[PDB]
Amino acid sequence: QPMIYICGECHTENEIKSRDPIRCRECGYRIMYKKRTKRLVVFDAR
Amino acid sequence: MGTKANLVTPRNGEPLIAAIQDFLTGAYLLTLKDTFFDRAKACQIIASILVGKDEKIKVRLPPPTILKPVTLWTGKQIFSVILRPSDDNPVRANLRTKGLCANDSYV
Amino acid sequence: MRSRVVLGEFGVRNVHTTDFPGNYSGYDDAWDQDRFEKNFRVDVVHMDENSLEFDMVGIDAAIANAFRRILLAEVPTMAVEKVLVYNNTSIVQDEILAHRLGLIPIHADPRLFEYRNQGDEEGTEIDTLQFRLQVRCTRNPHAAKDSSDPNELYVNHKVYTRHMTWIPLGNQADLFPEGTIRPVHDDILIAQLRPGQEIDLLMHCVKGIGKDHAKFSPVATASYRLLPDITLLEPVEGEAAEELSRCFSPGVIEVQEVQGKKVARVANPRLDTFSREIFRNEKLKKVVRLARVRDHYIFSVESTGVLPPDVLVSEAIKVLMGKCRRFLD
Amino acid sequence: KPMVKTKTIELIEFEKLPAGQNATVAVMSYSGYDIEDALVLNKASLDRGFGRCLVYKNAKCTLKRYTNQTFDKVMGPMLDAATRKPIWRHEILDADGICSPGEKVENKQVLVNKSMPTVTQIPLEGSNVPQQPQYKDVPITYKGATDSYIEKVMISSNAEDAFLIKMLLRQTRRPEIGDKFSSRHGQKGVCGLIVPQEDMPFCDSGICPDIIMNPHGFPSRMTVGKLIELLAGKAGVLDGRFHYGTAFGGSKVKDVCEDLVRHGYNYLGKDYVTSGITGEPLEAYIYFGPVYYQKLKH
Amino acid sequence: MIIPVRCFTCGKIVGNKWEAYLGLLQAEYTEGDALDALGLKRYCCRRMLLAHVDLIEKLLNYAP
Amino acid sequence: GERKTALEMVQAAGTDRHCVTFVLHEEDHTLGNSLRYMIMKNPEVEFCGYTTTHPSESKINLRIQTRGTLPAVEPFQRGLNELMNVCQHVLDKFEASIKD
Repeated sequence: QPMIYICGECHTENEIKSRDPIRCRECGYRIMYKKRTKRLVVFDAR
Repeated sequence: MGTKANLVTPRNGEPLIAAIQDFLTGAYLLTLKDTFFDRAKACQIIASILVGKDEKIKVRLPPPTILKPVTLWTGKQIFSVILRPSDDNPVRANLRTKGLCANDSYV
Repeated sequence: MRSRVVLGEFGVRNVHTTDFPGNYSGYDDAWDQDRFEKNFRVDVVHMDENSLEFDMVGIDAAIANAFRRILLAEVPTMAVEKVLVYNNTSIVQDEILAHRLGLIPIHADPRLFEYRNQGDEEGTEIDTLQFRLQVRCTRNPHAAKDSSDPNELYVNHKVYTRHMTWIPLGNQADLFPEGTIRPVHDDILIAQLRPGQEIDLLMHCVKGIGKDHAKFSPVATASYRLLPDITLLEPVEGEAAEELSRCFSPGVIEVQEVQGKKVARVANPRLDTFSREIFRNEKLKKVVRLARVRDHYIFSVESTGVLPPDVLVSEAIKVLMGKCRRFLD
Repeated sequence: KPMVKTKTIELIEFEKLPAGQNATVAVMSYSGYDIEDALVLNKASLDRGFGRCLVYKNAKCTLKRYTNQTFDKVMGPMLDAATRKPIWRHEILDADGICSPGEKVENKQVLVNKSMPTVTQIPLEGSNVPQQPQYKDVPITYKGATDSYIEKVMISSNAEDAFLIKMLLRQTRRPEIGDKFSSRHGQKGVCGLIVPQEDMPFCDSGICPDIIMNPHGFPSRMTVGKLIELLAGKAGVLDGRFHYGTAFGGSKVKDVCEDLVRHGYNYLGKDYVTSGITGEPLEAYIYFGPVYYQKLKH
Repeated sequence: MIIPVRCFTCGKIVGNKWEAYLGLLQAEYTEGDALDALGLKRYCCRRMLLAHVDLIEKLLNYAP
Repeated sequence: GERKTALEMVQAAGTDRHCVTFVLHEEDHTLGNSLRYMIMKNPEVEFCGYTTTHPSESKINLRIQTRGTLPAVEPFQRGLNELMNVCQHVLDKFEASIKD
């Protein structure tokens, strides 16, 4: 249900679930970079 | 093997513990006949015998070893400073020549 | 002798401030005000926007270095200590950007806040000047002049410290934020951005002291000179003036006459950052004598925008008051 | 960039990609920690960013496939109990248990898990029931005693669906007492102390060291290729130049000395420092100028 | 990768001074004199600009 | 208010107040040597003695050691009050010079 699948070769998102290997829309491009998330990570600024 | 192992070896008969480096030259420079100090330079004294754990007795303030127009503390008995459990010692034959030859030997 | 330092070709003599009662058989000043508030004075030099300079006259080294060390990192100022994260899409990230921002000087007076004990957001009541940073970059949409500079195809291709919009906590809204809340500099390259990236943050501007993490220093130039007083002995009047005006720094020694040969003695013996070639003419060095004097510990403080340097030096000299009388009961 | 460079540093092209910070430096003996090639590196320059690190590492969740039974569909923790949704087992993964691009995953949390049914069905006519209720889950968790930050997540899958999970576990371990330095002269000291800004000596202008060496690595190693690099640093910046000392050529000591003269220093580039600790001039002058300290691994 | 906002051993602020040299290297002073019209009168910040490699541009050339 | 700071240490006090090591907590060279200065500047003290013994600079064991008769609280406070007067008179002469 999420869309966390960017492709450094197809700037578009699928998250086609399991038993569908990777293929970025219309291509192989099996090089998914996965999006970051929305938690308010805290950094000591030192 | 904590207090007798360190300083005395049977393989050589020579100490292993020693001023590795700059302690050698820092202490040397102290000993140099030039260096004249201040009673205000009782500061550096006090990391030694007025100092960290297990040394805070007094120190007998080696006397004012000049009384000129300008009182001053020579550099040696600023090295030779401790004032708990008085002791006695002797030495000689440092690394220099012989004869009062700008003396850096027979301490 | 007694506060005339000497600068031999090999090493500096006369340097310990050897005037304490009972360390000189002249007389030593059981020291305070009457002999000390008469000799003391604070000249001023050039005063200006972020750089200040002045010449205290009559201190000795300990209190002067106490100032120096307090101005550097024993005086508090407003600077970020934490960075909340919202959609940090950008390039290198999360600890440099965190610390980049950690290094940006915010411009709120550090005398209308207090320290921060463990509170709600670690604390959210008085201290948290909270800064919002919402920078978006995209494609400048009218660039028929295709394949041009980044400055012309992008939009806010960089993240300057002018996008640091301030967020109000109902506490502050009426006292400071009329315009005296922005960071000092509206131009700092925090992180370049290329189409499709954004940044969004929250910037917890805690109090702090310089010892903690020196990003709390207000000052840059807290280190100084004594003051040189370069002498002359039966001078080298004539054409030697060329030598004793290129050895010393370019304004230091005048060159006045030729008939009245007059290698023109000292003109400005404070402009010389001691290049000291003069021991290598080998025929002059035995005329000049170099002497930085122990009275005038010439200061020159410069800030980082957080406060005017006068405010910083006054704050330091009063924090020494605080320290000295916090152990005096 | 290097700042006393060699005509062969350019030809490599790897002076567009320099490997070490370019550090202000004194030659100074602080107090018994410097001694056998050790370095009193001041803080307030570690603080201002002298010598970060960005140690990455790599976890590869080689998500196999098997002939009869299948890893194929079986991805996804997130039991989602009450405490840490569910627990420091599966606290920080994600909706799909795979990724977490930016969260300080800590000390043996889960970076990725997978129920691991590999051969729980016997390939022959064995047990019938193991049609994937027999997962002995095999977590992929490990880490060291500090927070990483998952920075990239990769589903890199070759033509066989043998799912990798490549991951950028970045750990910005900025220096501390013990870290490794080199010098460009086989002079590999270590951070003895880490002094604060206010205690380091300041010349007269306002410059206080980043690094400190003590002049005890030289006279018995005889790297005199370092008492000179600090001449063509401080003469190349004080003038804007960008100097060369190249093998069997270079730039001699005389022109550099005259450059230091022109912008106000010694022939020898030996500054006239006062001491922070007490506040009055060092008795013997103090070498300075830029070095190029590399920051090693290990 | 990016410009140190502070001269690691000085204190002075720096990051404000890289989009002036790329406009003062084309008024075409000598680098040693593009870094005198902006304030840097010490070792430190002269290092922190003369020595730095703006990998920002070349890296961002292919960021996505 | 110096209850958890000035941990004096006369235990085997040769003179009644001899080994008087004000272990000034949370302290650096800054006050340390300025105090050390003013203390050392009285013709009844023999050590100003300031030496931070720890690696971390928080406990400056100023080991003032007077000439035997006095306590050492008396100089300690003379010096602290003298530094009070000195720094306040410095500020008085200073901020009235910003009008230049």
